[PDB]
Amino acid sequence: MESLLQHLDRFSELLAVSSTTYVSTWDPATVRRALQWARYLRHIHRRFGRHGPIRTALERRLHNQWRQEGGFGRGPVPGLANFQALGHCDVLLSLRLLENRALGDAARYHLVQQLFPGPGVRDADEETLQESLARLARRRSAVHMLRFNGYRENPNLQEDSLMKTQAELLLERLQEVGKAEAERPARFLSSLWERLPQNNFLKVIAVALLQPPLSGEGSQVLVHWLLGNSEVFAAFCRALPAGLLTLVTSRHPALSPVYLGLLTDWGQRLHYDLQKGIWVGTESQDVPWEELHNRFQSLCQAPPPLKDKVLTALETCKAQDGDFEVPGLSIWTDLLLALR
Amino acid sequence: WVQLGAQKVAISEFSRCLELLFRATPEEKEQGAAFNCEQGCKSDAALQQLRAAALISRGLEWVASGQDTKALQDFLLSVQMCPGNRDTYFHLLQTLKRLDRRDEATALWWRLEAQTLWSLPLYLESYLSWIRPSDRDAFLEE
Ligand SMILES: [Zn+2]
Repeated sequence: MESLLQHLDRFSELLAVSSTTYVSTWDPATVRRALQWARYLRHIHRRFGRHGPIRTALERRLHNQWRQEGGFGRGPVPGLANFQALGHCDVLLSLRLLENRALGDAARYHLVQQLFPGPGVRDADEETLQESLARLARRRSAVHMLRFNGYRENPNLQEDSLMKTQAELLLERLQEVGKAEAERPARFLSSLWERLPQNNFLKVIAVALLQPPLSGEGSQVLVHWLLGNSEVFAAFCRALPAGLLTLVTSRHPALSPVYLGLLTDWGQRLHYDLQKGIWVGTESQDVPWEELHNRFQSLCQAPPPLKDKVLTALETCKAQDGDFEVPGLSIWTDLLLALR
Repeated sequence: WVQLGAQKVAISEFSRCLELLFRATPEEKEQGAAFNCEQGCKSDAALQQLRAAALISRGLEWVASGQDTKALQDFLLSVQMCPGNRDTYFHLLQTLKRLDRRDEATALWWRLEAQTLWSLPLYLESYLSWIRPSDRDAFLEE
């Protein structure tokens, strides 16, 4: 049990330095030692990797490693990301050494000769490293070929295949932080928000809010994070399309009263011009009539639990601004007229 | 309805008039389908004077209700529409003298003196003579 800690952390240090350009002192001995250690970890993962204290100990070690590093400053080093990557650690190491230009000639030769010995060893009991890399090359080729011959960006994002993949990764990555309980998930998400591209991230959150559970604590965390952070939710509802927000809001009733409140504030900063029969905003970043109509139409074309909510929120905002029944006076009368 | 004291339904009717005035053309002489008014219910002068009339009659109700910004929008639009009636300018400048006197007022004074009846219908002539205030020129030389 304790024997595996010094094995795994040492291997992780060796792995992390694998990608780094200090390779001068390396030799066949170092490479042989690396790959036999990696075989040992891949053997552990097979033997007693499931349903024991050892699995959870290794997960504690891995996730504690990935949060003590954090991903700030001195190095945004990946590391082996999770316990499943224990079963293919050797492949990571080999790939990193093949990408390191700074590798020495004899090390390179010994490496590649140990990865790809040839068909001298066509008969093997354990799925070896050569087969693993071949299967990887096939998959990478398959992915390229499907992406550029048959794939289409589906408009119903929740049914897309990229967004669904990113989403499942995010959910798994939140589950591990939850089990760790070291730092709160909201801090990870806030750091992500600064770090990576916002437009992409928001579509991904939207999509992860709708994937059914597989262990919905993941979605349960993101709703709390969003309701806590108003600024992101201002761009959440603003950037995405209509039906996605509608399905999100119908799935999570806690997002409904704020969303209508966001829309209710965007109408109020419009002004009607008599010459062109169109509501418009003063500032350029004020939502147009067409987009706002689309949002309310999607909300009305929804389950009954939300239809009455939006309808009452519109009537109460109409009567608040004079209970007119004629256009040119109230954006809310004009909405309710256009819905029918 | 104004003379009977009903702000809401008054503004309703003025808004209905305005919608029909901007979202439709009376001078649709594409298809000669009937008997029609040759002169009275075609004149662009009648159209602009009538636009202005309805804008003013709406703005005065906004003033009564305490919505001077909307009133300003209507009066400004009437000035943009018919710059040679001066009832527009009187109402607009009274509002600007209430809210933000100096610069905008003089900016429109200069417009008036840059500017300085043909064949209108009588229902429009008489409507304007009814709504206009007696203290127009007295206020406009102030
Ligand atoms: Zn006529």
